[PDB]
Amino acid sequence: MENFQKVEKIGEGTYGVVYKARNKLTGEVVALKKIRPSTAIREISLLKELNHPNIVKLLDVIHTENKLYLVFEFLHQDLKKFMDASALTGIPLPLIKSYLFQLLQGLAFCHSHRVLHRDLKPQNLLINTEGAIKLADFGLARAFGVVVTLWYRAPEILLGCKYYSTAVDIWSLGCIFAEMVTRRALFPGDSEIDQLFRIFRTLGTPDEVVWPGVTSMPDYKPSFPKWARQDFSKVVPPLDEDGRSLLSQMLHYDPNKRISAKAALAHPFFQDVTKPVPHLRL
Ligand SMILES: NC(=O)c1sc(Nc2ccccc2)nc1N
Repeated sequence: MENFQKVEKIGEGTYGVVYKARNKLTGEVVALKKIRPSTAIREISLLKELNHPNIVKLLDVIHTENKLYLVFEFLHQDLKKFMDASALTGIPLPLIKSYLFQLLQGLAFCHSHRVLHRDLKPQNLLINTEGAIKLADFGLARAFGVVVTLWYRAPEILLGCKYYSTAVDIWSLGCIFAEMVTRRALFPGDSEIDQLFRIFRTLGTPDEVVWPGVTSMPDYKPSFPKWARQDFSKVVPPLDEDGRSLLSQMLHYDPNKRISAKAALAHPFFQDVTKPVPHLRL
C-alpha cells in the first residue's frame, strides 16, 4: 500500500501475504494482508460484521488499483511460534484448556453465523499478552480455487466431499488440541493419501458402521488398507480422561457425530477452565 509502511512480513498463505504495517497517518500498527469476483465481496463484507473476542477483527477492506487488501488488528504472536517456543516444557494444561475453550467460543460464534473457517492451523490462531487467542485467516476459502499443510484437514475433505460442514473446523481444532498436549503433530501427513492413511492408522480405517456413507465418498477406495483403531490412551497420553473423551468426540469420523463447538463448550473438561497469562517472548 501507500498509506502503510510495511514493517515486516509475518505470514504466508494460499490467499496472500500478511505484513506487519504502520498506518503512515494514524500510526496504528496493523496486520495488512494483500490478497492473491463479486461473491467475494459479500463473503468478505460479511467477515467485517463478524466481531467476537476470539475472532481477529477485520478493520478495513481496501479495494483499489484493482487489488485487495485486508487490514486486521495486529495480534502479538501466532500459536505455531508459541508452541515451538514452549516445546521443552510444553504449554501448561490450564493455558491449553483456556485456549481450546476460547477457540470453541469463537467457532461456536462463527458457526452460528454460518461461517466456516476451513483451514484452522496453529499458524492462524493468534495470541496476545492478555491470554486471549483468536481465529485468523479464515482464508475466504470457497472462492479463489478451481507448501500447503494438510495436517489438520478433516477426513471428509480428504475423501473428496465438496459440501463439508462446520464439523471440519472441530476436527482441525481437535488436531491442534492434541498437538498442544503432546508437543507433536497428531497426523503429520505429507500428501493427501499419506494424511488420510495416518488418520486411518490411528483412528482405524472407517467403515459403514462408524461412518455411514463413507464407502460412497468420492475418493474412497475399497482397496484402502484396513487398520484397527489404536487405543486412545496411546494417542494423547498426558491428557486426562475428560480431555480424551472431548478429543474423541472432536475426532469422530462421521461429521454428523462429531461434537459441535457449542456442545463442546459444555463438556466436563471445561468445568475448571480459567484464563492464565502466557509467557510471551516478543
Ligand atoms: N494473519 C493475521 O491476520 C495476523 S498475523 C498477526 N501477528 C503476528 C505477530 C507475530 C508473529 C506472527 C503473527 N496479526 C494478525 N492479525
